[PDB]
Amino acid sequence: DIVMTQSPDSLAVSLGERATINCKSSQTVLYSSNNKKYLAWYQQKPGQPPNLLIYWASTRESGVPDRFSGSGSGTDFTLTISSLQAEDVAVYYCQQYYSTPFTFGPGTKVEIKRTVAAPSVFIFPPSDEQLKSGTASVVCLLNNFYPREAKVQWKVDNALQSGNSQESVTEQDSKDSTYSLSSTLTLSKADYEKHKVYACEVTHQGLSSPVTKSFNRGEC
Amino acid sequence: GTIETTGNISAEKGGSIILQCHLTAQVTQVNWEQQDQLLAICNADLGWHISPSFKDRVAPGPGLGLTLQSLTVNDTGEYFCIYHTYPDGTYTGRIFLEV
Amino acid sequence: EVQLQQSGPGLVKPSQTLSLTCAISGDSVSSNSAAWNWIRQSPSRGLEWLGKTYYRFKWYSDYAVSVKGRITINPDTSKNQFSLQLNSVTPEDTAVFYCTRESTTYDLLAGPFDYWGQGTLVTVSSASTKGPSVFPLAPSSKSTSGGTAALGCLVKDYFPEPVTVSWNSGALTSGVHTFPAVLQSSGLYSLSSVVTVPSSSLGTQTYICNVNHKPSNTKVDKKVEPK
Repeated sequence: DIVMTQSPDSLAVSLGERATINCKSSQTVLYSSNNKKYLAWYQQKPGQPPNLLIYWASTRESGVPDRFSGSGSGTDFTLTISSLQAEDVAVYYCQQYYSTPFTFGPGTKVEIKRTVAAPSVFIFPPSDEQLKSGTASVVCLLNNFYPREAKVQWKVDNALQSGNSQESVTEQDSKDSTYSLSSTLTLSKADYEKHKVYACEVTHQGLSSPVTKSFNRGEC
Repeated sequence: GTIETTGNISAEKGGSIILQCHLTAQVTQVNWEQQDQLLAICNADLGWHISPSFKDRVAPGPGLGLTLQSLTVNDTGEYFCIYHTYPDGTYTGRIFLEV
Repeated sequence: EVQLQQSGPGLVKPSQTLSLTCAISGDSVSSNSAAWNWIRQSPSRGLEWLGKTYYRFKWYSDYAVSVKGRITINPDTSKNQFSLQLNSVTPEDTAVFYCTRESTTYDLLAGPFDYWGQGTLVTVSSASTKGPSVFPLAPSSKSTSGGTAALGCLVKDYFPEPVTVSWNSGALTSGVHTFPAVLQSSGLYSLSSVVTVPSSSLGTQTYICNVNHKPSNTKVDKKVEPK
């Protein structure tokens, strides 16, 4: 089978600057009789299917903007975005439609380099509806920050917690190019009622020193 | 009707083999097949088209014939040249290849 | 334009068969300028072609070697749709299954995938379906006066994925962050959906998250209020 490879795993480019991603097939996808390269490029934004950008290595699909273009030939291909926009953040794939099975590349995550943005930290105690059911989830939200690297620590009566928390991160925003993260500490009702102070300590590049959001169990 | 195939022919491994077929009515499209898989399509108004499974070793032969390059022991079997004609309908021909 | 609507269950028990359909609108199944493909996607294997069905002057099918013997992609001319049937399903088959149109206008036997269906997340598990418990993430009483406040909904203990979350029946879209779900120790999923809103509007404007878990036919509306 034709194996497709993509040289940059990820690429971070400033807003308005050029982004070129490379693709390679193990065999030539150029058919001599019609002088066509059986190669396509797709854009896949988080949570939605891939969209066709380019086919025949250089032909732009109807409706896709002029900033996207394809070049390179035979085996080595290149997708270029002349001026990267906020909405262009996605994983971009190359594919050969020359021989069966039709194969795709591993993908290249294209992201935006922007100014450092500190998160807005919010702590949420468990609801009385949830405590009634027997569980206590304490959620710490870090809203709209850049870069993605962020450390969130949980402390119950100033004791660092381990193995009882899970974190989730959104993909880079299509308008402001920031990330958001939620860390959820889960305890039993009995354990939640054994302690008073619940703190979330956040360390980020945009903060000169860590920010701690906390509350005392029982109306604070 | 008219069914005139090349016949039960043979060739050695590594070489190539030509598949001939001859048909009274307007031929719209000729479909070539390796048993059940489609090899190629020769449309009267849109020309020769090769399946992605065979672009690497199948080229259009003389007339409405085909050329199967880089032979292997797995290419032994039945081969069909389907003739989709108007108003006479479809006419098929069988060709057995040994290697 | 061409529109492809996918349907069929996502949850399949191991050894049992997965069956999905891709209804076509804006084109025919017997089109000489098209092939009807099934592609799957998982973080482990990336994008992988599974098979196709196309009609030139006879119906043909081509399948990937990784699924031959289990896979069947048959068309329905009367309903204008094409099916996918994967027998003897294992945990390795867990993936997002996309149906797609291959545009074979220039080369009648090859072309790119110009239109794709929304995707169906297929989970291979013996576990039963479970609807979510939705709890509020109330805005803090120490919010910035004349600033912004955060509020949300914790969608806990549901199975399989996905859940959809909207705010005020889909009116509130600005500043919303529905995080991807995490699989908990219990084997059930959990996610938070947060929204940053003006702090001054917390007294007047009501906020309600609308959660829909289609696998178990669960629809939970939850009002998020201060205190």
